[PDB]
Amino acid sequence: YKETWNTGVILLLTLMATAFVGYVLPWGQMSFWGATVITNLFSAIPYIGHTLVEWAWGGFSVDNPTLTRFFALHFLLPFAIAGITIIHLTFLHESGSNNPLGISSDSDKIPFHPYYSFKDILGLTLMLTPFLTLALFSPNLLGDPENFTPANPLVTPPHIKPEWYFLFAYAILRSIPNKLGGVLALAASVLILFLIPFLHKSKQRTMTFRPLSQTLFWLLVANLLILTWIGSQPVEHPFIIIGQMASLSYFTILLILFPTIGTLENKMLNY
Amino acid sequence: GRLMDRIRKWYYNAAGFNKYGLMRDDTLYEDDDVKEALKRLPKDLYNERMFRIKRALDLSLKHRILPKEQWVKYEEDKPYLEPYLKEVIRERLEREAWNK
Amino acid sequence: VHNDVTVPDFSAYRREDVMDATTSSQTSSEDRKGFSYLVTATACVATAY
Amino acid sequence: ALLRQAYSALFRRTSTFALTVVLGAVLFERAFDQGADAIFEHLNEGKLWKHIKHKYEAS
Amino acid sequence: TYAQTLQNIPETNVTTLDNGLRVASEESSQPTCTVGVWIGAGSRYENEKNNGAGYFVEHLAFKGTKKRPCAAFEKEVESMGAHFNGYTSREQTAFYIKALSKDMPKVVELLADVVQNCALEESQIEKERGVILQELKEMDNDMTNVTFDYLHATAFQGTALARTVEGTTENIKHLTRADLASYIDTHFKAPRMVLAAAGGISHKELVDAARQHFSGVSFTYKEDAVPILPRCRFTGSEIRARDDALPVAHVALAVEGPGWADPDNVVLHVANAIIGRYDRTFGGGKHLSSRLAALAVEHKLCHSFQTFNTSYSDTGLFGFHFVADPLSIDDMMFCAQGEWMRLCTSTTESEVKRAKNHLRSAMVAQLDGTTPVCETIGSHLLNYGRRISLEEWDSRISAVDARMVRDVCSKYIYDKCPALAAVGPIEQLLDYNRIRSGMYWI
Amino acid sequence: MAPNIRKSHPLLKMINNSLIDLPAPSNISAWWNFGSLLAVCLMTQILTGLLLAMH
Amino acid sequence: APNIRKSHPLLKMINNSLIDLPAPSNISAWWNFGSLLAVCLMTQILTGLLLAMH
Amino acid sequence: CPGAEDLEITKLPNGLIIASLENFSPASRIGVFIKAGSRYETTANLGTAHLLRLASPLTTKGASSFRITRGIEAVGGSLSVYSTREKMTYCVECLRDHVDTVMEYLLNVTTAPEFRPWEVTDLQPQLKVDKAVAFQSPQVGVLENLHAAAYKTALANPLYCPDYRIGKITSEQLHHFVQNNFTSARMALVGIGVKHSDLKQVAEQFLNIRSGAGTSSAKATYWGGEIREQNGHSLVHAAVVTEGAAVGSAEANAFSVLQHVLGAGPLIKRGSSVTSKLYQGVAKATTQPFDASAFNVNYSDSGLFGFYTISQAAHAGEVIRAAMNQLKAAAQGGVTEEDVTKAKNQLKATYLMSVETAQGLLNEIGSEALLSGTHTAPSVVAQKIDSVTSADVVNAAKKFVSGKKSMAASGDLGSTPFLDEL
Ligand code: HEM
Ligand code: HEM
Ligand code: HEM
Ligand SMILES: COC(=O)CNC(=O)CCC/C=C\NC(=O)c1ccc(Cc2ccc(I)cc2)cc1
Repeated sequence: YKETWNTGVILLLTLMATAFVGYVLPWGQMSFWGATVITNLFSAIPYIGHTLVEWAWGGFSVDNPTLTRFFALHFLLPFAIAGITIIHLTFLHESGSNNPLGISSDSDKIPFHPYYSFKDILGLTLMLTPFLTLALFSPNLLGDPENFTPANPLVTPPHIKPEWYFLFAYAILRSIPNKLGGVLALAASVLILFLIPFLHKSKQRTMTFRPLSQTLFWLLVANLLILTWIGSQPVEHPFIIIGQMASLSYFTILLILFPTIGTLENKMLNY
Repeated sequence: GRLMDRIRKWYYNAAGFNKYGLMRDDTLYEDDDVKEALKRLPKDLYNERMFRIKRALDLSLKHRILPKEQWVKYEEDKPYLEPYLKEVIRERLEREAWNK
Repeated sequence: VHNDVTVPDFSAYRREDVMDATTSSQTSSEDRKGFSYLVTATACVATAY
Repeated sequence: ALLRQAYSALFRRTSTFALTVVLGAVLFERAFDQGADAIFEHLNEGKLWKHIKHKYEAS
Repeated sequence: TYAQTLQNIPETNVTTLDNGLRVASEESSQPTCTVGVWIGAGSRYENEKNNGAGYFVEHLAFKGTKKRPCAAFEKEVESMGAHFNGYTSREQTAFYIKALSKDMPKVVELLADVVQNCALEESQIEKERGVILQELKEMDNDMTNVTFDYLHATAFQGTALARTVEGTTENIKHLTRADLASYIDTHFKAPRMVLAAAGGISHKELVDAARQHFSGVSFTYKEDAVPILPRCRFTGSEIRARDDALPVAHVALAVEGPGWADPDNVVLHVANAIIGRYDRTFGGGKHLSSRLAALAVEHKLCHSFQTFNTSYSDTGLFGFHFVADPLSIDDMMFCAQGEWMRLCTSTTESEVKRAKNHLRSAMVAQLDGTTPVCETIGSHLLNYGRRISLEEWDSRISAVDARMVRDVCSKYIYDKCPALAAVGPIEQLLDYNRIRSGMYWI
Repeated sequence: MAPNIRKSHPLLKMINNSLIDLPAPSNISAWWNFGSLLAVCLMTQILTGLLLAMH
Repeated sequence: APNIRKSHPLLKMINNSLIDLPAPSNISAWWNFGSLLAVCLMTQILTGLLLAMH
Repeated sequence: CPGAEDLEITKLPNGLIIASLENFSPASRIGVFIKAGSRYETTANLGTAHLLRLASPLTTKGASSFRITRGIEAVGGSLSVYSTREKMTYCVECLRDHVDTVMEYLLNVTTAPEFRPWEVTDLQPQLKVDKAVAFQSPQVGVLENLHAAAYKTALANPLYCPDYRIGKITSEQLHHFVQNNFTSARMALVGIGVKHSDLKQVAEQFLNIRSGAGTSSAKATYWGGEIREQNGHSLVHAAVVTEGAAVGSAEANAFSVLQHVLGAGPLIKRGSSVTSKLYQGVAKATTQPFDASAFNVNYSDSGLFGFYTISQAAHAGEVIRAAMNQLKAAAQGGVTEEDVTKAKNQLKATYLMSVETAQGLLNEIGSEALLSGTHTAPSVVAQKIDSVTSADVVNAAKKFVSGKKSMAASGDLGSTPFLDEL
């Protein structure tokens, strides 16, 4: 469902950007050094590089102007997300929801209400429990403590790692030992989602009926888990090499192993 | 030797769409060609394909499968569509190369 | 009948170059348009700036 | 005829119409700016720093 | 071979009489044949007071002469099996007879007798008056035509071309023996008439008859002069006749044509072949080669549509007419204007290769029988000023290629204010501007 | 006109045309839930967000 | 199908509410304020952010 | 460089008649005439003839619905099917240098149709349409009824699939209609602008479907009844006829002459046609606009003959009655030995002009070339025409007033008469 999907990706991208700015507001040590490293990422583009950054910071280095405009950004973006979510959902409604078996379902559909309105209220409470359980019994588990120290533009902390949801990226950016390479690898580490739709070779729609693909799929998941962990670790042996591999393997499973297994599969059904 | 055959048969039981009573061609993703083919299906063959799916869907919703004795067997699987499809495709392939 | 019907007189509003029902309107087109198009094209420049 | 030559080589092909507004505006700006600046610096003679400048610009 | 069967067709012969008449004909072997006088007359030559002469005449040209009244005329003709028919456009009237090559002479005599010694009985006119008036209450319900007239009526608006051939209701109610006379007198003159025929006739044998009945030589240079006509101004515009009570709606769009002479008309017809025409019954269906035809089918766009290249002495109309349901006029119009653009911007060598071969055989079928072959000569001499052989027509077509078309169509279509005429329950189509806007880019 | 006021109201029709009468595969699993959660998630961040931004 | 201005679930909107929108052939200038108000809003918001950024 | 030629006509073993004729026109026109039609239809498979006619563009074992249309349009060709109650005619036209290719399809269409279940059911709704257009002419509505009101079978079957059967015809039904009719012995491969040495090489080396009269047609039983259709319409159409002659049966030429003797159409635009007994005969009774003429059809094992009127509803009666009295006063020595001499030219003429249009010629050559595998020179036909006596005519006119008559109408038949009142 290409359109429903592509919007999805844009959405993800926005959320990613949104959290980034939100995180800087508290103006902690990370906030800062985070704000300093991430924006600096655009400085990888040649020509309009160093210059683009300037708007970002609103200066010649991170300072107030940055902070206030980030607050503006953060205040605004969410709404944009809510807006695109409308497009996302609106596109979806032209085709109906997909389904686990990957075959027509017209032959039997049911009203969202009360079948799914009820299924969801429950789903919501099943996820709400852990999330409250953390935010009520272990508030700081997922959060770095280094950020309890007011930003100091003079001292970058020794043990620096982004909040968990950015580790895989982090790991890849750290995998390639080149300003640009890292950036690019990064850029594509996510931008690749746009390709998934054109890398579909199986005659069937879901994996439910493709054990091969399935194994490869879970291999990818786990592959991701590692990359995350690797981001949690410092640049040293073995980690460096492990990171490097996992990245290669991430990109490869997506760009070559899926399409290749996908085809092979068909021939094994005699299509 | 009987390798390919040995293989195919395995994969077939592997994918396991039989567990749901679905023939190989029931699980085909419906692109434009397939859509077209399905419309060319003889009244009954279609009404039958229909049931099978509306029945498989009912299963997936209940989370259950068919008792062992009602599963499709690799050799008794009828490719009721493969021929109609190859024709749609062979037909299309023409229109396309002819527009040059 | 569809015969007792004729296009009224649009001379009050016609552009001078095509007011005489005996001269091809095709010679004086290049202009009639080049102009209105020049107004247009200019406005576009004004906007741009 | 200018208008005809105009309509033929410019306002006709939608592609060149645009190409004109561009190269066109360009000149317009460059020119307009000068005028207004001049019409202004003229209406305020001897009052702008650009006029007083030499009384302190040790040169 | 095609190329050769083309050059065997007997060169068409021509000779003039020192009075203005011109005689031509193509000899064959057929025992039967057709002959006729092709007058360069019509409503285009009429004025505000006499709109309806060429018609009122065409109506009495078959009710007798002074030599042999009503019965006698018909009787003598029927009794030899010949067929006498005629017509009268805006700028070309014609009277012609089909009969056995044996009666070649006796025929010409008759033709010469209608054109020159037309009866015009006062009892007959006041009778053909009530009839024309009827052929109107009827011709009025032929939308296709109610439209094409309106198209003229505003495309050439204000000029003479912009008139109905059947003429006004008032005129046909008041024309007088007198007025009819003049029309005949002032218009049916030898230097402007053409004796054409085809069949198993000898050229000499034909002309000979002419010399005998189409005599009456002239004295002053005045009589040997072809009155040149006042140009007709094209005017981009529209005329909308609404009646949501009609089943379908007819629309017709057009640009100013080039005029008979122009060698471009060839290119244009080659184009018009690319888009061709379509109509409900076409067994072709979704596989037809005409993009518009195809789309027209795919989306139930219209009951029928057609391309046309009406040509005249100095000008002409070029466009298309389609009939559709009140709820598809739009989509249709749109698809069309697009195909027009496509022409001007990306016509391919294949699109034209086919178009050519089509036009080719269309023109060949224009010469299917004696009557139509004749009509080709009557019209050729009177318009082109000679006879254009299929060998020629063909070569002129073999010349056309993509580039050619693209330039010509751009030349006559691209960004031109169009003439629009719509009839029926036409609400869905609604804007000259918007339409104008559809005359460029695509 | 229209009978019930849930299909003809240019507003109410929407909550009913996209959240109630909406046709859904009789068999979508739990992995289809995240859709909503993500929405409730957004709508919720925004609340805590303003409340926060107010200080 | 046919044109991509009436079947695109997005483009159709800008075309279904801003181009093919049927309007009385005779609304005056007191009907213009509608848009202006809109342009006014969108415009305030721009200067607004720009400002809020300082 | 070209000149004159001769008309050849071979006849293969299986019975496939081949008629050639090179007239060096820049364009050829090949065709396949066949003893087919809605005369071999049984109650159970009606209209299957009709649909078969529109099913012409449908895929064959050697060409797709697509490639057939695009392949033919690519050369500026044309493909059309023409059929009577008892004869189908498939024929393409085109330029000489292309005939080669247009043939493949002409062949494939008539010899190897696949009649795919879908292409078919997807084409049936057309019948509803194709039929609706034709019927805009009341001219055709009254003819359908006549035939059915003048017959018990075969010829009584309608030319346009009846309404009830639209959409119920099958692929099976079509097929058995081809396998059982389009057999080599009922087929004729007639062609113009072609070398007989080629129009031949095709028929034999390429044609298949075996021979045999396939399925004989139900002998035409004459009925003779009336069908009156009240429809409120402004004009009343009507045709009263009686068994006429058959095809090639000397006794026809008489009617064919008695046809012209009563006036069978106009020859002068907006005319009065005095050489028309019938016409003139009616004008001397009616005051308002009307029209009447001589009806005449010749079928292999039967035929019809009479007159056809059209008039305002109020005068409908007298106009028809006058149509009769004018036929009696004609069946009783009121035919000048000279009227007969005239109708002979009109007939010699009409015929002769029908050979002008390539289409008109390919039809004369064909009909003959299929019903006998012969071709009667134009001087022989004109001979069998004047070989008519004033008696044969006065008799034709008599064979009418005695036998059982069949009638057909349509319109406000409020003041129109019944058959039993003539
Ligand atoms: C704020 C962003 C997002 C929100 C709140 C959101 C919400 C939704 C909702 C409500 C659904 C329907 C129910 C469901 O199937 O879960 C949906 C469907 C879907 N979304 Fe998202 N979405 C978001 C992000 C994305 C992203 C990042 C992707 C992936 C690039 C994506 C891809 C899809 C797709 C493919 C579907 C189809 C569902 C199906 O398979 O039936 N969405 N989304
Ligand atoms: C788009 C969904 C949202 C996401 C993903 C998000 C995420 C975050 C993050 C990562 C932080 C830093 C939290 C921390 O200090 O540990 C934050 C802070 C903040 N966000 Fe949001 N936020 C969202 C929406 C908003 C909105 C809509 C507002 C209100 C316009 C808002 C207002 C703030 C404020 C005031 C802070 C600073 C105070 C604080 O750090 O607690 N946020 N947000
Ligand atoms: C809804 C349309 C808007 C109206 C009617 C409006 C009106 C105003 C008014 C009355 C003021 C005080 C102006 C003054 O100091 O003289 C103001 C200030 C301000 N507005 Fe807005 N505003 C609008 C939208 C916004 C938006 C969308 C933002 C950005 C979220 C914004 C940001 C600001 C800022 C930063 C100030 C304070 C600085 C200043 O006073 O110049 N405004 N606005
Ligand atoms: C939640 O915020 C954070 O975790 C930000 N804080 C930090 O990254 C703290 C440490 C700063 C140092 C290095 N960071 C990175 O190299 C880094 C690299 C990539 C990303 C992902 C990301 C990219 C663009 C964009 I736009 C967003 C994300 C995020 C961080």
